[PDB]
Amino acid sequence: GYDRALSIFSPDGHIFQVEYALEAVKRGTCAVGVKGKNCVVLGCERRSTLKLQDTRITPSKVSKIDSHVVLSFSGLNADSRILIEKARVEAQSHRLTLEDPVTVEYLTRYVAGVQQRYTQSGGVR
Amino acid sequence: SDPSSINGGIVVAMTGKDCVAIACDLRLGSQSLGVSNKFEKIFHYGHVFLGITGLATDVTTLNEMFRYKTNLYKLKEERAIEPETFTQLVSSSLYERRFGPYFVGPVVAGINSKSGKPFIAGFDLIGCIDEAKDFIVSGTASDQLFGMCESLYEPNLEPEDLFETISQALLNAADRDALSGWGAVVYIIKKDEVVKRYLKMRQD
Amino acid sequence: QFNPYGDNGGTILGIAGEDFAVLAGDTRNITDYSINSRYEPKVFDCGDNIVMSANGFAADGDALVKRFKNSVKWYHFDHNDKKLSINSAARNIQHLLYGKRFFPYYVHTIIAGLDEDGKGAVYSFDPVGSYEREQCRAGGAAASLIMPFLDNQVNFKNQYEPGTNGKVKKPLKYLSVEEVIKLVRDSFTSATERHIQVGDGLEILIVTKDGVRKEFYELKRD
Amino acid sequence: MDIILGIRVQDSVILASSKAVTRGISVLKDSDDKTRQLSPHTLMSFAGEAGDTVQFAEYIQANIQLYSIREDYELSPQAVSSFVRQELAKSIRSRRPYQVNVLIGGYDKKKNKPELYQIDYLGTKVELPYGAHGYSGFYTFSLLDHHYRPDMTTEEGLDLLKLCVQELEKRMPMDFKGVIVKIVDKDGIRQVDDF
Amino acid sequence: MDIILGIRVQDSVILASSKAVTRGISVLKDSDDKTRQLSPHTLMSFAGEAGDTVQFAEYIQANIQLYSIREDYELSPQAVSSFVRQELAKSIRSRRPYQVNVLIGGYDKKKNKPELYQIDYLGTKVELPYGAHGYSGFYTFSLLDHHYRPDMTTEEGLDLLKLCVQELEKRMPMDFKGVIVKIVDKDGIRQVDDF
Amino acid sequence: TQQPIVTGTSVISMKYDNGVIIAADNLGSYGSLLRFNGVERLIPVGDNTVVGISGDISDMQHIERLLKDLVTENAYDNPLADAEEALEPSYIFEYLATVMYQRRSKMNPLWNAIIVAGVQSNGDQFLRYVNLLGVTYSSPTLATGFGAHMANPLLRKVVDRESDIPKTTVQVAEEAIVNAMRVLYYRDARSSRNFSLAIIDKNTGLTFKKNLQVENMKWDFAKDIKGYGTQKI
Amino acid sequence: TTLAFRFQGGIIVAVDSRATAGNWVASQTVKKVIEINPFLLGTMAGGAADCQFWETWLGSQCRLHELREKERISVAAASKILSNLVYQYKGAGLSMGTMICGYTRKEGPTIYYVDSDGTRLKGDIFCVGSGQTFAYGVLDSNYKWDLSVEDALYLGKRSILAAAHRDAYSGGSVNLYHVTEDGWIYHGNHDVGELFWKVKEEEGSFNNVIG
Amino acid sequence: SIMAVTFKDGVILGADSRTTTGAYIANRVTDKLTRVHDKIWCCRSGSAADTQAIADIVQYHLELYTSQYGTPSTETAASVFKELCYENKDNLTAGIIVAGYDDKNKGEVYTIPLGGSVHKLPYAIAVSGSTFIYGYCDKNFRENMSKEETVDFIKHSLSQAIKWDGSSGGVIRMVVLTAAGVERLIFYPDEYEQL
Amino acid sequence: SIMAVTFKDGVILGADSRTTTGAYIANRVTDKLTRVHDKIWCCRSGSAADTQAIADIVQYHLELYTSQYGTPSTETAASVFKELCYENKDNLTAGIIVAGYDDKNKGEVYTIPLGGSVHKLPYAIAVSGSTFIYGYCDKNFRENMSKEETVDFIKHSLSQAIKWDGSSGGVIRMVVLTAAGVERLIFYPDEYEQL
Amino acid sequence: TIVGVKFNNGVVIAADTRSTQGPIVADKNCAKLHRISPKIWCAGAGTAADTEAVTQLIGSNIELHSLYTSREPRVVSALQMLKQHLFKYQGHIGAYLIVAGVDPTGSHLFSIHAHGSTDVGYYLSLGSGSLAAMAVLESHWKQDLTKEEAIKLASDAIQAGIWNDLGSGSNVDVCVMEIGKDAEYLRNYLTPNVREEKQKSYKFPRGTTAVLKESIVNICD
Ligand SMILES: [Cl-]
Ligand SMILES: [Cl-]
Ligand SMILES: [Mg+2]
Ligand SMILES: [Mg+2]
Ligand SMILES: [Mg+2]
Repeated sequence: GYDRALSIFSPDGHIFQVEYALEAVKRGTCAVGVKGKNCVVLGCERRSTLKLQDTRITPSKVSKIDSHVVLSFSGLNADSRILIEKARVEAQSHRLTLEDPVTVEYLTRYVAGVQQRYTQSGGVR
Repeated sequence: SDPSSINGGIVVAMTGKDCVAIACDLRLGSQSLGVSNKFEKIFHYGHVFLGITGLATDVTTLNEMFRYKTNLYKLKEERAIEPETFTQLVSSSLYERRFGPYFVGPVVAGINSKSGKPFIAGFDLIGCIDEAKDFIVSGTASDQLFGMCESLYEPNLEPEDLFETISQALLNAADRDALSGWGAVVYIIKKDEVVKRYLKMRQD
Repeated sequence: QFNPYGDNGGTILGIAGEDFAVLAGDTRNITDYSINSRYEPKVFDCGDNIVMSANGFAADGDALVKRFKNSVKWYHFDHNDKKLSINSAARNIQHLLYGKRFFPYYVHTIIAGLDEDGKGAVYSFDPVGSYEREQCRAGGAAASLIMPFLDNQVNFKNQYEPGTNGKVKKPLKYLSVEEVIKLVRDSFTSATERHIQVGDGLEILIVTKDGVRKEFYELKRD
Repeated sequence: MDIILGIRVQDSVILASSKAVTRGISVLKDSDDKTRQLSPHTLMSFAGEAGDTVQFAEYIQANIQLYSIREDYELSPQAVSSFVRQELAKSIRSRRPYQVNVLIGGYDKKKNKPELYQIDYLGTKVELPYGAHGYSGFYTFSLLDHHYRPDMTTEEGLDLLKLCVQELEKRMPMDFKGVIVKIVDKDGIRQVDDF
Repeated sequence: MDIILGIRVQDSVILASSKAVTRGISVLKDSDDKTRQLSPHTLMSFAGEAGDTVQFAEYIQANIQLYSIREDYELSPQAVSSFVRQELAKSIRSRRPYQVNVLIGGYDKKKNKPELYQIDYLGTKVELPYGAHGYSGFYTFSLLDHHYRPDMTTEEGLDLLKLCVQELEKRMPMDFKGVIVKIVDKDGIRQVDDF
Repeated sequence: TQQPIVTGTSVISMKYDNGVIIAADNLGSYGSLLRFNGVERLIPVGDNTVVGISGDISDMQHIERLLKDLVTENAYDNPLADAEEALEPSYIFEYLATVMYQRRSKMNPLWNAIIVAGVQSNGDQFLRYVNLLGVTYSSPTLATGFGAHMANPLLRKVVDRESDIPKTTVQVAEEAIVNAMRVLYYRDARSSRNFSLAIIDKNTGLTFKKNLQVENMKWDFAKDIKGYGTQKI
Repeated sequence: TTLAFRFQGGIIVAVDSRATAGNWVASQTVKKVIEINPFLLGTMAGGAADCQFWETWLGSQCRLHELREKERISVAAASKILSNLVYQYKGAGLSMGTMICGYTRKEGPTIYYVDSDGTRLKGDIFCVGSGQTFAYGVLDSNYKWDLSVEDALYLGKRSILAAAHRDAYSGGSVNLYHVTEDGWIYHGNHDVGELFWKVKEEEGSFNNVIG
Repeated sequence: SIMAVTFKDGVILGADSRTTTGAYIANRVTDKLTRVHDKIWCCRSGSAADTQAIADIVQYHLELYTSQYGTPSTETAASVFKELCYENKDNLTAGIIVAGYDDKNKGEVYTIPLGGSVHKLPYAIAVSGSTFIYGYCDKNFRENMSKEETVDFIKHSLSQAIKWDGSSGGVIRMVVLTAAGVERLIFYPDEYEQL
Repeated sequence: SIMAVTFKDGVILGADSRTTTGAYIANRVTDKLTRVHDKIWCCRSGSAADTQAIADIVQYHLELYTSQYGTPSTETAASVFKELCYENKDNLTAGIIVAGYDDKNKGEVYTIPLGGSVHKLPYAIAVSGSTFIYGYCDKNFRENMSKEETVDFIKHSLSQAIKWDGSSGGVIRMVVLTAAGVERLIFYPDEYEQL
Repeated sequence: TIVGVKFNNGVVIAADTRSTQGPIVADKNCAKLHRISPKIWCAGAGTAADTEAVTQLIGSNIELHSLYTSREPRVVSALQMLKQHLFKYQGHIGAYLIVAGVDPTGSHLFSIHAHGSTDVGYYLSLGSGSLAAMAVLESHWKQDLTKEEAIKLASDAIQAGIWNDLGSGSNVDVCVMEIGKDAEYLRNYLTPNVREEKQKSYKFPRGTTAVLKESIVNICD
């Protein structure tokens, strides 16, 4: 298999591939999260340069991971689908083994773990 | 499906100074299930004592058979049968069923009324005689009894001492066998008196 | 069809005192009705004041002792020459045995030594690694002959105080090393008489804070 | 043929016997009486191999009824149990053995004492304050060991039996369709109409 | 795990499942629910080898719940039954096959029609107005071939189920400790509290 | 899992004051007792060890090659291969013992009984046994198959215990071994008259004797034996 | 013989201490309750090694859960770790009958039956082992939800004693535990030898036994 | 290994002296040549017990025959052997060679193999497991041979068989049946091995 | 029946021509003599399939050996045969005799029996079910025999094996390996039967 | 371990004294030397009940035969009667016997297999220790043995069995049958396996055992 170390250290102690990934996020459409006393709200920007869009079928920016947890994002749309799928699978896997839905903290810790693994695995960005 | 270890139970016999002792547990089970805690395995025909371990139906049947045979012996001979002679009768009667045997481990104990000599003997299920000076063991905890007897036993014990030795031999053997216990009886046999003692033991 | 197991006979005996522990074994190795050796030791000093015996199938017993001795060596390397406590050894041997749960070692395992408070310890294992600490354990061919005797003479089971109507039990107490070796010697001479696979020689390993001492005694050779 | 219980109280013997007859996956009958009156003061309940049970029970009944006529005398429960044991002890080394287990409950008019005998298909006889055959004993014996008292009355003995039947109806996999209960005392044999 | 019944009426599907769990000669539990909700309008009852039943049921439940989240859409009963059949059809040529039999009762919101599917451990799927697994079918199939009518209501369907359960309680050797009944209609899945 | 086809019979050995003796007949037994001759079952490894093998001949020839292979390997980058770092009986045995046990644990055993006879570097006599189960034991006398039943009892009269070894001379031990080989010829259907005997002596080195024959056999009394009881002629 | 039952005062767990090899009584001092954590208990029934090893491994898995999630594991989750493990080994010959008993705020007092066939059951009463039928007879007859702690403890002890007597493969001594909101509490080791005669004298039961 | 050869003056019977249980030689000086009459002998192969029982019965029949009807023929002796072997073939494993001398018929050889059939031959040889050879050096055997030739022929034939067998071994025994009388010959390994 | 005999000028290989399935002769003109190299041949016994598969692989190994290292020794050919037979002994039933001629070593004979062992002999004979005889007329075989002697010796030996064995039959084939080259001989029944 | 050894003027048979059920020693001093007739003795291996029963039945029938014929019984009669009985039961009676005796014909030594085969020999051995015993016999037996030589050889052959065979042990029993003399039966001829003194005495203090009930048993009429 393709083994090459793409995420490596630079003389100044930075990992450029991880930092260039943050640049892709900065390019992404804006996403905001505000939590109140008895609710959380997720606001998401949609760039208006795309008219003749079918808003019915177009992938929505906010994704349900389970019936009680939602995930929004900024950055590469194609990449977001892989994290959402892995998260949705882990949500059902947790219910199956622990007989309880995931805490928001646990689902976060899992997604963050996946993102971390792709910063020191060979062959992946 | 091993007839000798369905009902379970043990017999041990020992010789002392001018006395013999024979003892048994009181358990009758159907494999794991304990059924009766009052199933005595020691019978007497006059002054000759017979213990029988093994399949309980054959224990009952052989008791009824040796009562029959010794009753007729006494009527014809006009005297009670002696241990040495009774041993030969048990042997004869078992080997008669050579190819359809009684699933039993009989033990003979008693004092010869003429010579006063303490006598014990054991048999396999087809009637091979094991004549022994020291002790005889039978049943599901025979291995355990052999170990207890071979270490505890010494020759020419007095009746009161022999009681303690055989009692401790049985109790400690029964407590290491699942299919033995649920009470115990010890017969101390002197020339012209016989004491029968029920032992207190753990009921598990 | 090839049968990978055999029975090499022999019997072993562990007894824990107050400030000592003994592990005894006969020195006879057999197959069926033949004597292989009259002197083949199966009680071993493993280091760290632990004595061990794996009685049953000699090949599996040799293999397990070899693997445990090696486990002690690598415990020293990996944990700065730390002494392997008898409780830690016992847990390690559970894992060695359960490792082969679906192709077991046909041995009854006994280890003896001192616990971390300096008190005599004996641990006994089944073939697949269930274990428990006892003051008294016999293993192998003549276990059924020796064990009820030890119940009576060590743990004073079924003995009551004379005159108390069988209400007051004979009080438990620690035996001296001298009194324990007597019970071991009498246990084995008794087993030699009534078990064809037991005899030839008796090797006792005694474990105190001072170390591991050996005693040998002849048994009947028939 | 599954559940047969027996309790000997102060002045009587109580036999409880399951009503269900099951052949294959269907329950053919729910009112079967697994008992024969051997003599006016001796009752025998039975369970085992189909056919053998009734054939054995009726054979014993005929032999005891024959003895009663010949001697104009009721054979003691001890005597009846000894006869029944010997018949089963013959059976076990036969070409085709009777696979039948029995309880014999009787009132001995000479001793004025109730007697319960438990005999298995091998001819293994035992006298008990309470008894059962097959898997019945596994649940009921612990209960009897605990609640049974030797000087109990017939009403007390019936209440202790209800407790046994309730435990069996809870923890037993088969529906044995309840029990027929029969009391054996000095006045003879009567059936408890409602249980 | 023994009795699982299903009846599809006009506007709903009724699943009846025995409450008893028996291990050896003891009844461990008398309140066991042998069903998993696959989706809000699809229920699956199951019976077979111990462990395999629940392990298989929960595995299917997880996969359908995953599809529901991914597509934000409820899979049709026909689609769920086809998925379940394929999983069992894989199992039968596995190293160790799942020995599980299932009924899938669902209300299709697109067709506004109740649907009952019967799948055995081999992956033998069939759509039926009424179904059962194991020995329960031996007594209820012919009983339902007589009393079943296609335009029956939920109340009519529950009365016809009572007749099936009564027949089973009479003629079946085991005590299955009654049934939990669940109705699947346009409004979702509810349990009949008293039966 | 296998079944042995062509097999070698008993190997017998004992210790004496200054070394060990090992012997084995030169016969390969077939299926229904059928005989074949010309088989050497004594493998000399170096000049301090002889390995006697019984059981499957094919598995014996495999073990023979392993031992030849082992000697070659020990010589590799070893200046002291013919001195201090030479192969010892204890090393050769432990290798074979390891192989036998891991083969039985893979359920593909070498169907053999092996005795390793030799003298160690410090002059200590080495005698140890290993078989297809990987079971190992040592004794002043060791024998396999029929030898265990018939040779051991004869050899144990000469050396019953360890203390008897210093009192036993090579002349006595060789006589005992040669007598034991004749008894096996009398009573073992898979034995042969021709045998090989090897002596490993600390003072005199390894002596290997081939094409030995059983001599001074008693058959004369056979003429007097007639019928199976009542026959007089 | 092992039982665990739920009542007003929490959970009662009672076990015997006998271990057998065929008809040979190997030990009378076996500990058939694994202590896992201060609010979790596990019983042992079947293969001694299988129960002891995998229930010691369950205590390790439960410790890891609490390190990772900073919270004690639920009885439901702990029971399912063990049941999911044995299901992987199904058909390999593992022999286990066991109860996972504990209290957590979110579940309350909970008992789970788990066996080597992969069965996982939640219930108020369970009895596991060769003596389970003898224990069930006593428990079911005298079980009330509103039993006092003192009476519940005695009933569990009494139910094991009944099984120890009638079952050949059960005996030695009775080990008693009580599980509440504050955790599990040991109620001592009662030798059947001494206990039987005390119970017979005080209770006036066991009339089958020669006085 | 047993063989019987007819020559000019009569017939010679030869065999080995080895009896085996598994690989253990029970008897290394066995007499496999048995007298059923003064000048009627047989070679025994198969079960030692079976051949002895048969040989003893045949000897009884010929002793009784001689008392009533005088000296019996070799054919008569063969017939008695066959009758016992054929009628009891199910329970027997005996292979027998019968050799006898008449003044009328001279030397005759009959073989009764495992079947229980009878065959009259000039010579016969059996090796391994009662296995008769049809050819066995047909150009090495000629009719009307000499005593020494015959002795040399049998000595060689049996030596070859002992070289390749394991069942066969020990000494070679021969019995010479002629008008002169009965002679018993024995050859020790050291003589016969160097051939 | 197959045999290989070393003589003065080289070695001769001999075998029968009969292949059997049960009692049916599948091939009565079988060539049991196989070329693995110009002057290295073998005799095949046991499974026809197994011996052919092995003989084909050995021929491949010796062809490859010859390409790299030049003409291989008879010992090398025997070693390759043994390696295949020993390592695959569980799945194989092949008995092989290897005969070859070197100008250095002259005639050599190696036998690989069912075990998978290797033996170097002056001559070898295998008869019946791959059964190799140890002595086989040891005083009939001498070292440095003539070609005519060696052909007569093998012809006689095989003809005697065909007389008592049904497995062996048809023609006798021989292959003569010498410095001169390879000669193929055939002897028809009418020649070899009258011996 | 049982052996028979023929000497100049008679035959000697010897046996060990160990009885076993599986690996357990049932009897440490059982007698395997049986009297068929006053000068015809038998050594038995295999099923202990079978060897005793078959020896007593033939012994009984031989005694009745001796009375009827008014002659001392012959060993061939005991041999013929035993083999025909054992053959009838097709090995189901597991008796392996060494039959030796002196009668008017002379001194005889025979062995009988359980299936009914018999052999003749100058020296024989049977049982689990037969191979250990036979090794000693093959090593030391010679023609024209004296009685003292024959007893030594027989007891040495038994000793080989006792030490090297797990099935054999305890003491050595010998019976010597010489022509023109009474057969001498040397029970416990050798006792090389005496139990050593026990380290401790396990005699209990009286009252140690708990007693529920006591009663006097009436054994009189
Ligand atoms: Cl014979
Ligand atoms: Cl071909
Ligand atoms: Mg007990
Ligand atoms: Mg011994
Ligand atoms: Mg009964």
